[PDB]
Amino acid sequence: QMQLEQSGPEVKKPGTSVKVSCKASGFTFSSAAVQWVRQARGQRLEWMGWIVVGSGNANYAQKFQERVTITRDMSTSIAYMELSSLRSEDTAVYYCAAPHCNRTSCLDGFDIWGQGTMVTVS
Amino acid sequence: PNITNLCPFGEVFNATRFASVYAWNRKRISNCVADYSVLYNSASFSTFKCYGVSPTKLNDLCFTNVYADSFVIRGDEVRQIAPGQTGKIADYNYKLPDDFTGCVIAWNSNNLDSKVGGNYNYLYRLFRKSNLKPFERDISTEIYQAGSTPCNGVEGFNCYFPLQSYGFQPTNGVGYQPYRVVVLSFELL
Amino acid sequence: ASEIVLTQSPGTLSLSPGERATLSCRASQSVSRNYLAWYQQKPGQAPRLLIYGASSRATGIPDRFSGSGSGTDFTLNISRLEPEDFAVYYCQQYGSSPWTFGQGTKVDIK
Ligand SMILES: *[C@@H]1O[C@H](CO)[C@@H](O[C@@H]2O[C@H](CO)[C@@H](O)[C@H](O)[C@H]2NC(C)=O)[C@H](O)[C@H]1NC(C)=O
Repeated sequence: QMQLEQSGPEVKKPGTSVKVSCKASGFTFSSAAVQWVRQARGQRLEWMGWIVVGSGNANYAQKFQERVTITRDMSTSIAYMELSSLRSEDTAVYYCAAPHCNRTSCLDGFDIWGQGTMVTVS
Repeated sequence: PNITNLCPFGEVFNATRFASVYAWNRKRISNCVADYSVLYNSASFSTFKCYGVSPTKLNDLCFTNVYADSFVIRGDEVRQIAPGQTGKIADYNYKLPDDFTGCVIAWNSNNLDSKVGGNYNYLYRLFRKSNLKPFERDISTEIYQAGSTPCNGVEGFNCYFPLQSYGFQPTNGVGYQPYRVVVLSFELL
Repeated sequence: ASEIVLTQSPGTLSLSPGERATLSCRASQSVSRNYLAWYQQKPGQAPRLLIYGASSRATGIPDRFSGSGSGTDFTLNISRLEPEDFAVYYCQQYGSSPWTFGQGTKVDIK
């Protein structure tokens, strides 16, 4: 069994900040990497950033550079993302993607996919 | 006889700079008279463990050659300098034998190395293809590869840099403060 | 300007059951180390990995799915589309930052 389970719904007033978690189990999380994807209702997909777990070194798109914070916690094996200055455009569904790897190496592709957490801006 | 010609241990314990853990410094010691009683009974030490010889048995026995190994590591990782332990420092950086005959020493060096504003002088190795052999060493900084696909000379999705920095700061936690560790080995042939 | 912008050729595609079909996902430059992958999504569901490297097949993917590609040009083929195979498709490139998707493509039963 390999799984990536997310926290679930969040509802925030406009102008505030939101935080999301996803929890990983079933693989050597110390070697893998995580990628964050965001989806609006019938509006395709939007890549925003990627992080390497072993080092914490993160890279962000320019559009989401100043608004997105990506963090990991190895002792509990948790992925954290924080978005500030919420806009009406931010009513969407978020995904975190990661492969499965043994200690030695990785699958060279992303197959462990979460279920999706919805963030609503009232 | 009149005792003279003492060993240079002070040149090791008191020094200007200390090498990184993945490039641990090694010195040979021979043809000198050492006084381990001073080191054992000095009050400036925090972890003093000897394996194979008691502290007085150190003064009793004589050996052929001595090896001194020096590096610096963080607080919680001092536990890994002992036979039959696991951890990234032990597995990929520095490994002791399962029948070790020597002594392990570690003491806090908060003020010496944790300069204000953060430091970037010390590094440790994060990835490798195989476990380190006893006393094996490696300095090559080739781009680490995961996966079947070949890796170019550029970092990327499964191409990673095999070294990482310690973010030492004087305002850090109790266990993230620095520690200087010295390992002494005695061989009799 | 953006580094790489992807493009999926087919639009809304309608097929009789089991009719062979082909899709193409091309680009402006050559993706470094051949990083293109295909994902499959359904309404009210999360995507699943289909093919990585435009050639390799993932665990659980039947023999009826095939792909190929090189440089600027990649393609995907399905011969006998089961009724469960009709969903939305997406192609992604993760060679050099920033990684980007396509515009998607919908497959429906004729
Ligand atoms: C490192 O050098 C210091 C001197 O700079 C040594 O400290 C002296 O040690 C003797 C013997 O214990 C004491 O009588 C002195 O009072 C100490 N002086 C000071 C100023 O502390 C120290 O022993 C050296 N360390 C080692 C391991 O050789």
